[PDB]
Amino acid sequence: NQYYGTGRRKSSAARVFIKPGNGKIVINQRSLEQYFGRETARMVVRQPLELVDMVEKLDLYITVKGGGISGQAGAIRHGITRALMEYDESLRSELRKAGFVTRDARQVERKKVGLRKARRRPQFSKR
Amino acid sequence: RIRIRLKAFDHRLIDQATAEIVETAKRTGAQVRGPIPLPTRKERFTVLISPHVNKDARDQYEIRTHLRLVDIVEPTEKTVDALMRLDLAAGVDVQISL
Amino acid sequence: PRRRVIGQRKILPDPKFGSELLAKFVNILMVDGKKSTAESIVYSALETLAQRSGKSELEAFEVALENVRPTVEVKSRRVGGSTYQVPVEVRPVRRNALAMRWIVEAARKRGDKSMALRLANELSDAAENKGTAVKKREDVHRMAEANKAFA
Amino acid sequence: AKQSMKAREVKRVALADKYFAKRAELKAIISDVNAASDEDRWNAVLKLQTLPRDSSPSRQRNRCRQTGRPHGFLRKFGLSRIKVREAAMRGEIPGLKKASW
Amino acid sequence: RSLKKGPFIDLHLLKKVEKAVESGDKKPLRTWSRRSTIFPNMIGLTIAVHNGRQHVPVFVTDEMVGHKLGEFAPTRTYR
Amino acid sequence: ARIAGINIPDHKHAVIALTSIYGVGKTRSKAILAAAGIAEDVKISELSEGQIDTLRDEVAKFVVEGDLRREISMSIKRLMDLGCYRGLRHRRGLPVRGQRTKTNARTRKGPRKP
Amino acid sequence: GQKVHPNGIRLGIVKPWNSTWFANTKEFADNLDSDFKVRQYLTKELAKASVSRIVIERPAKSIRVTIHTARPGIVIGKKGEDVEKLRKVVADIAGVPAQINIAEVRKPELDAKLVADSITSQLERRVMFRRAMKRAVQNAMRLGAKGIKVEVSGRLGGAEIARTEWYREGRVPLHTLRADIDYNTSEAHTTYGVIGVKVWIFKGEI
RNA sequence: AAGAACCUUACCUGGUCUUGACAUCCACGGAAGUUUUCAGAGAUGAGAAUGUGCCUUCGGGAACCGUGAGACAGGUGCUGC
RNA sequence: CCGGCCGGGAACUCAAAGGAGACUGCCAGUGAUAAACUGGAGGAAGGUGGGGAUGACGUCAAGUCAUCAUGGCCCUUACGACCAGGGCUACACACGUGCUACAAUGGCGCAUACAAAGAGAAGCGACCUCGCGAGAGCAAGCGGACCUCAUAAAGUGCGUCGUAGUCCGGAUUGGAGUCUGCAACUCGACUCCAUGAAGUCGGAAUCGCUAGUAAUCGUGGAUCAGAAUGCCACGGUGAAUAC
Ligand SMILES: [Mg+2]
Ligand SMILES: [Mg+2]
Ligand SMILES: [Mg+2]
Ligand SMILES: [Mg+2]
Ligand SMILES: [Mg+2]
Ligand SMILES: [Mg+2]
Ligand SMILES: [Mg+2]
Ligand SMILES: [Mg+2]
Ligand SMILES: [Mg+2]
Ligand SMILES: [Mg+2]
Ligand SMILES: [Mg+2]
Ligand SMILES: [Mg+2]
Ligand SMILES: [Mg+2]
Repeated sequence: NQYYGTGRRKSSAARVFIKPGNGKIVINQRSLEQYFGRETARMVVRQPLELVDMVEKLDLYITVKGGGISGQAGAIRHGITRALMEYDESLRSELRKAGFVTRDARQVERKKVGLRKARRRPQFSKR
Repeated sequence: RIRIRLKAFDHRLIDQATAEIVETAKRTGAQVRGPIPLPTRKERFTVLISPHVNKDARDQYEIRTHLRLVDIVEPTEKTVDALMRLDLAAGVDVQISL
Repeated sequence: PRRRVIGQRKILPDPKFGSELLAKFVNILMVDGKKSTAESIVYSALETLAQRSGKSELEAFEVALENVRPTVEVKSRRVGGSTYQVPVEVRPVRRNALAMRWIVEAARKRGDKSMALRLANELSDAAENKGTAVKKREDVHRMAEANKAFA
Repeated sequence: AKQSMKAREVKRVALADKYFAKRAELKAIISDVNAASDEDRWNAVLKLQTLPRDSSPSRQRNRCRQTGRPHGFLRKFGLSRIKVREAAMRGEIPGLKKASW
Repeated sequence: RSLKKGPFIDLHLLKKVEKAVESGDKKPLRTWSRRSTIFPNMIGLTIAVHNGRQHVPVFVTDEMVGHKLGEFAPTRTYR
Repeated sequence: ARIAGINIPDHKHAVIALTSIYGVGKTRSKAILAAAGIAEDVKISELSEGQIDTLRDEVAKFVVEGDLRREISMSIKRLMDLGCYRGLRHRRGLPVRGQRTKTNARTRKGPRKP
Repeated sequence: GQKVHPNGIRLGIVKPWNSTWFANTKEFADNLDSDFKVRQYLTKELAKASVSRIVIERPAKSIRVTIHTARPGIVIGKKGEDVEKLRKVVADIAGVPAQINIAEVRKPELDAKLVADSITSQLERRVMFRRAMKRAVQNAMRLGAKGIKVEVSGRLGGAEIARTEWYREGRVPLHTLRADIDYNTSEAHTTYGVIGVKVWIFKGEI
């Protein structure tokens, strides 16, 4: 049928529908080649497809909004790892012993008052 | 048809404002679309805590404002008049829409 | 830290040809957080090296890194008062990274034209080890050996 | 904060209420691009000074209603930061708890 | 560089200048309206602009027309 | 490469090479090059003479080089003659647009030495 | 001063607000000001009636004042005519109308405002601050309270220097947010100047 | 100081006010207000027309406005040792 | 008319409530069979998960009597009051904190991608028109997850620039303007045109920072008629190192 997965690296919240079929990776109409397939980390969306082969096994209907380039991409990776539940834990044995499934929160720290940008102390002066 | 929208400050005060504005309507004339959450408006303030000098030290306050939709997709007569002179729940402002 | 026996972070392997070692190199080139431009320069520099040397990249960036790579270095370790230099073997993990740092630091000077050009050239001179970075390695060695009386 | 200053302030407020937001038409209307661009508009920028130096809202310093402090003001509350905190901690201002996100 | 529609003048100074020129030349005019521009019809009158504690007379000439009065009344003396 | 008062550059795109003329910056240079029909990508060395004159007739319309110079000399001097506040600042070698004089103003006030 | 205000830090959790009225972003400020008005006035009048607190709720464009006090009889007076008078003069500045509701408290020695104003009223009458402070603590703890600490500060006794002295009994955890702690400061004007008498009362674990 | 062109403003120069810009008390006269004019930097000074309400002890009212007399008012004046 | 634009759907995102979850709880080993510790498992999260709030007895007779309250003292035809104009913006100089730089991981031109948080009615002001531009005119919608401020910028593609004080830098000044406001001279912001300074990475010295932190990139708010490189806040990209 069709299997869903969420994932949401840094702010951005991807949604990864996945099905068996053609090797094309569609995302918000834009091809994976043209959404960010030319820039660096073009394959971080294709990472959870190494130990669990893709090639032509499954087509991906991915959607994403919010965050930025790499953040969106991370969200997509996570969303795929969550979407790969059709063969359950047997995939997660190697899928987890390689990261991927970890939510990896680490959001931006709020700016602290009196400071300048969360950690940067506004220049001490002895005298 | 009845676009009721009610907002407040204390969240768990409007919980029973909505539960009660929906009960005293949904039971006597039925129909409801439930308490639609809506985003909470959060105004923040960053006042200086010291009467003089000491810019570094500040308190930051906020005023959470919780909105709630009601919606009643039919102008039920036992309900449309159960809104007027049957509202109450002070501390919570409620604007009915036609 | 005073107590924290924390481990090393795990970086992502290079997006192009798999090489975590030089992805580590790219990181030590990323000015103002722009990993993109930096990595573009890395690549450009490695294509103009795969041509002028005939070697690939994982082997071209190899037979060049070993020539700028330190074996023993100094760092003062005073015992009971006097603070004289004490030569000690550099950990392998820090080893190569330190070598890459010297390479890039050299690429910040020796102003050819384009940054990619400069870095590529740097690796080129590291090939027959006559560049500025290999000189850095040499002097780091002079700090030891000639001052290796301390042990 | 100097009773004099408070007075000055309230006289400015009210006297400003008397004229403008009512007789702001002298410049908001007569001062426009049309046929009134002739001597009428000039008569306007003339008459605009017949009014007292105040009346204009750009002379309401807008102080605290309690202490009358000219600085550290919050248009949301109308109170000085010192007084808004001093009241907030007493549970005066509704829904004003300490933010901590 | 300001006020795109019509020059600015204070009424007591505008009318003072009108009545002055229409009556003929006399003596410097004590005005405080440094904010006011200088009309062409003001050429000749040596009105005295207030500086903050005195009044400096200035014989308005053919060039001192576009400038305002405050341009010709230096206040903060320096050494 | 000799139009107007001077302009003698080389191996530069027509626009930047016309910016070399005192009295005309970039935008005005584009105006010129559109008024001459010449593309703004070609270098003066590539630019034929028959076009050089057409540029000349166009740059003559705008006040440039020495004429502009004595226009500025006329302005600043006239200001110093009137004795207005701006000219008054001109004579004392201090900022005119009302800049902080207390600390900076090191361009107008001159180099820091005494 | 470096400690947070006990009441503010709990306004959301255990403690409630004194003012209870949602307002639009416009008439919020002005309304708040009228509030401050009716509060300062009402307090300046019913001061002899030993008022602990007032709750200014505002339903349906009509203001409603509540007065938690230890002496509801003095507040109302005979037949409750004082109630009426107050409804008049107070409703006037609040925008009108103003139904008021007095609220009795049979445990006055446990309200921080009441204890504070008590110690204060003793302090104006030349009585020794130690006898008053310790008296208050004593009566509080034996009346039924898990904790209480009082604190006086100023010229106290007519000294040339100011010295703060606090006396406590029981458990009073200011950091435990689930803890219900009463708190009130009250200036005590004397012949030698103002003497602050701030008091904490740990009423309960929750 | 989370924002000095005027105001803010506490400073300076000049022109001014004095129970006073802000509060209550008493006597006395006037609905309040609004339109507009002249002198002046303006403050203020001098007017000119209009309107002349809510309770009748109706020698008074509840506000509002002006002079009178003394209480006082007012101070971002000094001392955070 | 491919705009979730329309039916319709409540799955999914997000929204806001109510709950669940992590406790060294389980496992090994160590340790006085104690607390505890090192490791493993599972787990979204691992041992105070991240961050914030919360500041003990006191110390500094720290700071504020100019926010406010108040004891003294002092003025009280004045040190109180009103108004106009000036000043708080002066400048041989000295320091603190910032911003923009010195360039090619860069400037410039064209094309194009991806945010969160907000704010808003004597306010936000689409659309359309004219203006090189700031803006002006006309005038919807919106007290709002719907309407607006509002195109995020770095980035990415392509073209040019060749290491010169230069197509770097953008100060300074001239001219012409727009906007708010009674009024922009003293002393506003912004736009256009021209001008085009120092500066080639900084002596002695010194500061910040262990992660989504530093660095760099833009956005919004409060104050506010107008007036930020400041303050507060949001998101993008995103390290190095810790023996
Ligand atoms: Mg006072
Ligand atoms: Mg203002
Ligand atoms: Mg001023
Ligand atoms: Mg005087
Ligand atoms: Mg002290
Ligand atoms: Mg001291
Ligand atoms: Mg001091
Ligand atoms: Mg003044
Ligand atoms: Mg200053
Ligand atoms: Mg440029
Ligand atoms: Mg130079
Ligand atoms: Mg740390
Ligand atoms: Mg290490």
